Amino acid sequence: APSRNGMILKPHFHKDWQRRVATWFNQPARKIRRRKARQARARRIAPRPASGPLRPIVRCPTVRYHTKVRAGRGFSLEELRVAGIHKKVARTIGISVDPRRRNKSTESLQANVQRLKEYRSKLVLFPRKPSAPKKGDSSAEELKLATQLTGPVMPIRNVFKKEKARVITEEEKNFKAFASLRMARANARLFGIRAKRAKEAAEQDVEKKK
Amino acid sequence: PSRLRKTRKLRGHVSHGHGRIGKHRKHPGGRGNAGGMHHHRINFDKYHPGYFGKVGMRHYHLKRNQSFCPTVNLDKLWTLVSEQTRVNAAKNKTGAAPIIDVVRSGYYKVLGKGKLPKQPVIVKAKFFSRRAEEKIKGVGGACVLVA
RNA sequence: CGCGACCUCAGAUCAGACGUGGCGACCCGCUGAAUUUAAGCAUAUUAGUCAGCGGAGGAGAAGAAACUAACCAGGAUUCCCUCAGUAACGGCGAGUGAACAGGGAAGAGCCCAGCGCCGAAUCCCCGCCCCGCGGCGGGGCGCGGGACAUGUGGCGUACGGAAGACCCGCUCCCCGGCGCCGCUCGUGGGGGGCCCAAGUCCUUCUGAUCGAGGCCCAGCCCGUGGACGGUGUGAGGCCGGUAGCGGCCCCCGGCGCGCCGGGCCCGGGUCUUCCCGGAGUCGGGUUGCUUGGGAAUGCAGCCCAAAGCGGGUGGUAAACUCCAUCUAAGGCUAAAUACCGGCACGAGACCGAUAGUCAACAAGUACCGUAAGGGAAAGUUGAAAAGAACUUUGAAGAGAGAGUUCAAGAGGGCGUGAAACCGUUAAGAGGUAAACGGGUGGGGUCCGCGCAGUCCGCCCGGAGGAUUCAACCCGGCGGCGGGUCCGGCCGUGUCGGCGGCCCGGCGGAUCUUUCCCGCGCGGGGGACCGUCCCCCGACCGGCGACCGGCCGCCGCCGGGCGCAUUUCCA
RNA sequence: ACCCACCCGACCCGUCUUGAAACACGGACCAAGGAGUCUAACACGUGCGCGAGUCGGGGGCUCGCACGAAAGCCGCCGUGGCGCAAUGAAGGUGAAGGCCGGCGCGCUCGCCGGCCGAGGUGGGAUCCCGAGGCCUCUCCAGUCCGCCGAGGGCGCACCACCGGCCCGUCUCGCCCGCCGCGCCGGGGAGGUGGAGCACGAGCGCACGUGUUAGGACCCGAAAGAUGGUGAACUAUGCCUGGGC
RNA sequence: CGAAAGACUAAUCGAACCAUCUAGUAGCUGGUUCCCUCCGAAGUUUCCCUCAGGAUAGCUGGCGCUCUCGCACACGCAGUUU
RNA sequence: CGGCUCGCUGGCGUGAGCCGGGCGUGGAAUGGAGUGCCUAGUGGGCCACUUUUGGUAAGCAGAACUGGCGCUGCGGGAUGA
RNA sequence: GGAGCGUCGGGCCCAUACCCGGCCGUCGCCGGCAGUCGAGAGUGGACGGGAGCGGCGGGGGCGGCGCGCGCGCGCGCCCGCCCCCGGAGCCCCGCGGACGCUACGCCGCGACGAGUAGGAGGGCCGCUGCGGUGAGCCUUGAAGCCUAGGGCGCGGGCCCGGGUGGAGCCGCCGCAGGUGCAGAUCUUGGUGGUAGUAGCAAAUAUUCAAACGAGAACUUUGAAGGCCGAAGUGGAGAAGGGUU
RNA sequence: AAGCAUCGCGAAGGCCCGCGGCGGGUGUUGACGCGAUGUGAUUUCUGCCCAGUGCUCUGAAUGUCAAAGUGAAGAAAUUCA
RNA sequence: GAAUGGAUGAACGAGAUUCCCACUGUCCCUACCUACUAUCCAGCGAAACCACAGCCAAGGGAACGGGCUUGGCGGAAUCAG
RNA sequence: CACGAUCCUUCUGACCUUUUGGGUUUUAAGCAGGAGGUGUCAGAAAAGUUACCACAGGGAUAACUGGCUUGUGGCGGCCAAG
RNA sequence: UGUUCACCCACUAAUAGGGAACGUGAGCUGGGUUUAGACCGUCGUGAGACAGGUUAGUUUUACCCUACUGAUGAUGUGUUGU
Ligand SMILES: [Mg+2]
Ligand SMILES: [Mg+2]
Ligand SMILES: [Mg+2]
Ligand SMILES: [Mg+2]
Ligand SMILES: [Mg+2]
Ligand SMILES: [Mg+2]
Ligand SMILES: [Mg+2]
Ligand SMILES: [Mg+2]
Ligand SMILES: [Mg+2]
Ligand SMILES: [Mg+2]
Ligand SMILES: [Mg+2]
Ligand SMILES: [Mg+2]
Ligand SMILES: [Mg+2]
Ligand SMILES: [Mg+2]
Ligand SMILES: [Mg+2]
Ligand SMILES: [Mg+2]
Ligand SMILES: [Mg+2]
Ligand SMILES: [Mg+2]
Ligand SMILES: [Mg+2]
Ligand SMILES: [Mg+2]
Ligand SMILES: [Mg+2]
Ligand SMILES: [Mg+2]
Ligand SMILES: [Mg+2]
Ligand SMILES: [Mg+2]
Ligand SMILES: [Mg+2]
Ligand SMILES: [Mg+2]
Ligand SMILES: [Mg+2]
Ligand SMILES: [Mg+2]
Ligand SMILES: [Mg+2]
Ligand SMILES: [Mg+2]
Ligand SMILES: [Mg+2]
Ligand SMILES: [Mg+2]
Ligand SMILES: [Mg+2]
Ligand SMILES: [Mg+2]
Ligand SMILES: [Mg+2]
Ligand SMILES: [Mg+2]
Ligand SMILES: [Mg+2]
Ligand SMILES: [Mg+2]
Ligand SMILES: [Mg+2]
Ligand SMILES: [Mg+2]
Ligand SMILES: [Mg+2]
Ligand SMILES: [Mg+2]
Ligand SMILES: [Mg+2]
Ligand SMILES: [Mg+2]
Ligand SMILES: [Mg+2]
Ligand SMILES: [Mg+2]
Ligand SMILES: [Mg+2]
Ligand SMILES: [Mg+2]
Ligand SMILES: [Mg+2]
Ligand SMILES: [Mg+2]
Ligand SMILES: [Mg+2]
Ligand SMILES: [Mg+2]
Ligand SMILES: [Mg+2]
Ligand SMILES: [Mg+2]
Ligand SMILES: [Mg+2]
Ligand SMILES: [Mg+2]
Ligand SMILES: [Mg+2]
Ligand SMILES: [Mg+2]
Ligand SMILES: [Mg+2]
Ligand SMILES: [Mg+2]
Ligand SMILES: [Mg+2]
Ligand SMILES: [Mg+2]
Ligand SMILES: [Mg+2]
Ligand SMILES: [Mg+2]
Ligand SMILES: [Mg+2]
Ligand SMILES: [Mg+2]
Ligand SMILES: [Mg+2]
Ligand SMILES: [Mg+2]
Ligand SMILES: [Mg+2]
Ligand SMILES: [Mg+2]
Ligand SMILES: [Mg+2]
Ligand SMILES: [Mg+2]
Ligand SMILES: [Mg+2]
Ligand SMILES: [Mg+2]
Ligand SMILES: [Mg+2]
Ligand SMILES: [Mg+2]
Ligand SMILES: [Mg+2]
Ligand SMILES: [Mg+2]
Ligand SMILES: [Mg+2]
Repeated sequence: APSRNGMILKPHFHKDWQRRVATWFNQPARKIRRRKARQARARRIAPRPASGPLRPIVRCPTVRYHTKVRAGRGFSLEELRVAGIHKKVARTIGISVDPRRRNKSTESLQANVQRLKEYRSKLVLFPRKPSAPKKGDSSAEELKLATQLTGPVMPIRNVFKKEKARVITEEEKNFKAFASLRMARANARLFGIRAKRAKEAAEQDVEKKK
Repeated sequence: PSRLRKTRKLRGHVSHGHGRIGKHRKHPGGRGNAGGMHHHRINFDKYHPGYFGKVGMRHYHLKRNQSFCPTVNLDKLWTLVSEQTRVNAAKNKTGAAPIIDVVRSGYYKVLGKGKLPKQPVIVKAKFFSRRAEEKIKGVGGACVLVA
């Protein structure tokens, strides 16, 4: 029974919730377990990056996130092809590869290409035997580092470009932004019906002849 | 702290602060928000006017990120930039006016509340209000739409 | 009316395999209520929940888009945070109620059918040899059987693939064994075994001490060890342990090198010619259930029943139209995740024998019920049994002495031993049931006294005895306070050095790519601004932030001062 | 405080009840047990930290955890939450005004330069100014120190009122704008709806009270559902025996 | 199951027993544990398938805040009266 | 008193709203006021004076006004809400 | 000839009401005190010239704002001074300040004090466990238990003595709760009164002797008297029991 | 309870069980039978009522009556016939 | 009031009534006798129930008190009833 | 005095909004005002019976007694026309 | 006649009226009301109903206190008896 002003509120404790309460006394032991596991994998994959493979730069979907940039899942096939890395092989040198990524814009492609280029430059391929064949790097770049890379390999930093203080040309001052948006809105709204009226008018002009 | 709670003081007293005429029975109203329309009607219709009944349009698969459009007022537009843009300007003597990309700092619309200081600015934003535009023009600046 | 192929079907204690039940915390597949809420109740809710049935594994399920989206776009599953108590559902009431994006944990991707090419190039079982044999395997050799063309194997699967011509660059990957080397993170992987510091030192309590005091520095000794337990009380040093990149011994794992036996002639780009997708399935109607899914989210039965620039999706039914996006009707897949059952450990601001599990004990026991099922109570002598020899009364149970024990005023259901209740002993009372509140009195019990309690403390006066100083200086030490801020250290506000500025660093959407390095961007310089530090002078708050001299005062020690002082005592 | 005496007073507690010593119920006696809890959500109050921010989770980095499942740190420091902006069913829109001078006919309308910059009335703790006293051991001069202070001012917070601005909505009206001159877009005046603005007050944590959802202060039904055990009693059928 | 009494179905029958769902729900009985100190009610309102109950006003408490001046120098308010 | 504003109202004037000055105890008696949040219990009542409806009446039923009891002992009414 | 009734006197009796006083608490005082003069307070103090018994020659007001303990004064000698608390000696002392001052302390004046349901505050009230802390306590005796012993507190309670007991336990500051019982026809265990009471009454029956034996109404043997009266109180089985 | 009297059924049936079955009981049955009701030996009777509620018989001569199917317009959902 | 059966009816009934004969302690109206109890003892030995308890009259009171007020009064411990 | 909320339905209204990747058209959904009704009229959708009965409670409430009352019943006066 | 009440017969001196929880169920009885079985009538579609009739249908405990009835005793009087 409610009493004089409050939030008319609906708690969801009508099911047998105490049968399904999930406590969190694990979490410390969990965190430790995860960190132990993590340290094991690092030790197994000896001079490899603990991180895992190198992953692509990617824009977030939707108007909201839009401006940000993330790690993606793996490098697209078009990107690998441009870099000159055979798709089956890329996985063996520590390059993530999805083949589900389309590639719409050239701007995203080239930046990702640049990534793989950079990676190949700063990567130290050990030879299969200790007796060295082609590709495998020199024994100098080997002794100086069989080192792991702590943290994500070649990390992504969502970065901005500075603009120098301009002067504002008279034309720029002149721009009627708010108004411009409103117009554009209405043109989008009305584009379809305007087009229909035009089609009707053209039909009337042709109908006048016959 | 049980130590600090009430029931410690009520030891001894029979009814335990619930009165002996009407008792602390189990559920005298009805459980929860029962009786909004009958018998708790007054409460609901002098502290929650508008609870009952439908209104407006349904909208089935709403997704909030489409309608994402955070706002910033002119009031504190210069707060976006480091003071030394606002300082190196009101100086300089070129009539330069620095750029304030609003979208970088996490706002899409530039609304019109507040006095802007007499000091030109190029403001890059996704949308503007009418008044917010007019103010910037009067300061001696330029609105810049951006996708 | 034979004999022979195959096809479909039988029978065998035929040869050799497998399945059957259990457990069930977690997991998958069905099935599926009603108490309950709505203040009534029927839809709703409880709830796809309990009960029911099935099937698993160390995890399961899920999983490599017929996906999200509508962006400048993301890109298997699972898990956490968030989205969100939101969009939505709902006698639009009660109530219910997701997803995408974003950030993390983890991260792994693949294989068929088909379409095609390759003398079935494939598989299973026999039998003989060499190795290997406690997870039946390798190699060889058999006109030895069968499976298979109603389709086995290699290539190949939408990320495209195949086959060709010439551009390029060159040739290690796997397993069956047999060895051998480095014992390979809780800092020598796993298991097992056996080991490893220092007081029983002096006194003294005690039934017994692990107590109390002492012991070349809180006392002795060790301390990478002062966790815990045991031992006749409370123990770092009595014993087990504890600590330690401590030791030794076994076994086992895992990885490193060598030899052998086999397999294995395994690329990439560039141009051409070909090749390409899972049907009673989708989709539609429908009825029923289900969902937040609303003119149908998902799953069903029934009826209809496809296509191939098709098909699906694009959260309001439909037609027309452009766009976007996946490729369904076959399959495998570790990881983060779950875990009130199991085995084996660790811990606790929990409980402490009517508690905590039903169960600290011969507890799922005794006992009850035809049966399904129900289901208890019940811990403690003492350090040690030293558990009462012997005498005596009694048919004996029971006593009386004696004895053990620190104690039986601990005697085998025995630690402590409350209350109700009862026996007795002592005192006091007693015809209005008792008991009670207030007020006195009488009697008892002990408790404080006094064999004067005249209680002390200052100061003073007297008369007796008593040692040494106060006062005064001198020498030393220590402390206080003071200003001259006197001299120097110390720091606040200001000004001067632009002096640290590069020998002062960080920060910055300030600038410059005249610079440097790496690839218009990143890193580093280089300017600039903000902030933090040296040099000396001046003014001022001269601040408990300190030193040094000087002054004045105080105190202590040591000298002197012998008695009109000096305390003591009665 | 143990007992006894006497005078005066004095009915048995708990409870529901207008009313209990009640011919109302519970209660022979003693021991031990025994009932407002925890979680979540909200609200207001209070304490602390930071403040247009705040925040900590979740995760990660630091240890074999003796004490640690702590403590510390993190361009994760902020993905994100809450807050900093509302209002409309929605498409959407989105909180400034004044003054001065000039130019358009100042047209209480439209455009261009300068200055001030969150309006005003009343009331407001409090600050500020202050005529004037009031003396000083003398007659006057006369700086210093107060005490009071009539009278006048700036006026926090807060309240009341009047203006103003934003969003919805209506009524009436006249002008502007351009890549797209259009069933385009933008304004004005006056009403009226808003959980609005009008120089910010939140966020986190902790404690309290209250209200809920949960076993929900403790004990209490008659019922309802699911799955199982029974015809050794008894009901009735059948089979096979016995008896009068 | 009943030659019918709602009889009988293991001392149980107008729906057996056992376990679970289950701590089922109760506007209704009963109970609800120490001390002192200060304040101290209500049984009336409207609404309710409401009349042994809730809601809402009222009456209570708590926390406060804003001012006032016995600091020779007061405004406002009242279960009065004029 | 003096003056400004009006799109209201109007032969001129009204009426309202604004500024700017000029004037102080304006019946008795009493008392410090104002204001905002959280908020429990309660929502069976009964009794007496006077008024009063139903009823022959009632220790009956039902209203008004105040005061009681309920929540409250104490003196008196022997006894007693 | 009231101890009756009506009218009236004096006198006296006593409530928790009224008055005065004590003590406890609560509320209120812009309450006081971090160390100062001062009781209708209505000033204090430089400092300069000019001077001195002058003063400020204002109301039957009955008076407050001015007057008779001095202003200048006694000493040094008309001139100088009118001096310093490390010393005026103090009723006021501004040079420094409690015996007092855990400022959550201490102190002073008033007023007031019923209370169910209910609310709030304070508990050096009480229970159990944790972080701190008491160079705490304890076999030279902890907890618990008992006590016609001594005390404290309004009270919750607490402290001491004696006894018993035989191993652990407490004070303070914080934190935490499965934290306080007379009741619930409460739960479990124990004990009363009832009470040496109701009762040990269905189916005819016993008696004498001996034996054994500590002991005989009841065992056994003998004797006598009785019953069951072959549809048996006889002799055998079934089921059920399970060693009888 | 005998006796009386009604009713259904000729087996792909009546009546009835069952979650389901080319399932089962009556039924190893066939109207002198099986099933469903009433009344209640014998004797003697058993009147009237088919309006009501039941049950049943007939059925293109026919009001309504669903899903499908048929036509209709519509771009289609569709609506109308 | 007519197989919701009406009217009848020998035989039968631990069925329901009424009267008569006989018989009787059913009664007038009670008495006596027997057995087993109760009773007393030895031995053994429960329970229900219990706020405290236990003499009355009247009063008032929740309108019938053991307790309260005012009166009457009150004498251990028990036995069978 | 002569009348009626949410939800649903229906009608009317605007060159109105949405119908979700975009556009045209149907359709549907919105926004604003009427109407379809809840007479238990602040608004559930609802018939009996129980003597076979059950449970929670109630002296808030009947069926006795006892209280008050005494209309009615019973008993008794006054007055005095007869 | 279950009756209270009623009526009648008979006797009588008279066959007056009442109260005590409408005295009196651990005093009885249980005939009647007033469970369950059944019958009839009326009512009800029906289950069922009927201050309409009928028949069949468990009447517990005293040993406590008091009261009363009887029975031992009690304090006093030195003890004892008369
Ligand atoms: Mg990772
Ligand atoms: Mg109380
Ligand atoms: Mg309360
Ligand atoms: Mg109560
Ligand atoms: Mg209540
Ligand atoms: Mg009530
Ligand atoms: Mg199995
Ligand atoms: Mg309900
Ligand atoms: Mg309910
Ligand atoms: Mg119900
Ligand atoms: Mg559901
Ligand atoms: Mg289950
Ligand atoms: Mg799997
Ligand atoms: Mg697949
Ligand atoms: Mg996803
Ligand atoms: Mg949120
Ligand atoms: Mg649900
Ligand atoms: Mg093939
Ligand atoms: Mg030990
Ligand atoms: Mg030890
Ligand atoms: Mg050792
Ligand atoms: Mg559902
Ligand atoms: Mg659509
Ligand atoms: Mg799978
Ligand atoms: Mg025990
Ligand atoms: Mg026990
Ligand atoms: Mg136990
Ligand atoms: Mg115990
Ligand atoms: Mg025990
Ligand atoms: Mg014991
Ligand atoms: Mg014990
Ligand atoms: Mg002892
Ligand atoms: Mg002992
Ligand atoms: Mg013990
Ligand atoms: Mg003992
Ligand atoms: Mg005794
Ligand atoms: Mg005696
Ligand atoms: Mg009472
Ligand atoms: Mg009574
Ligand atoms: Mg009761
Ligand atoms: Mg009782
Ligand atoms: Mg207890
Ligand atoms: Mg707060
Ligand atoms: Mg609240
Ligand atoms: Mg609760
Ligand atoms: Mg229950
Ligand atoms: Mg039900
Ligand atoms: Mg019956
Ligand atoms: Mg409960
Ligand atoms: Mg109720
Ligand atoms: Mg009640
Ligand atoms: Mg009444
Ligand atoms: Mg009351
Ligand atoms: Mg009080
Ligand atoms: Mg011991
Ligand atoms: Mg606890
Ligand atoms: Mg108790
Ligand atoms: Mg006897
Ligand atoms: Mg015989
Ligand atoms: Mg025999
Ligand atoms: Mg026999
Ligand atoms: Mg018939
Ligand atoms: Mg007939
Ligand atoms: Mg008919
Ligand atoms: Mg008839
Ligand atoms: Mg008839
Ligand atoms: Mg009584
Ligand atoms: Mg489309
Ligand atoms: Mg009946
Ligand atoms: Mg009846
Ligand atoms: Mg009952
Ligand atoms: Mg009553
Ligand atoms: Mg009566
Ligand atoms: Mg009677
Ligand atoms: Mg009687
Ligand atoms: Mg009786
Ligand atoms: Mg009878
Ligand atoms: Mg009957
Ligand atoms: Mg007897």
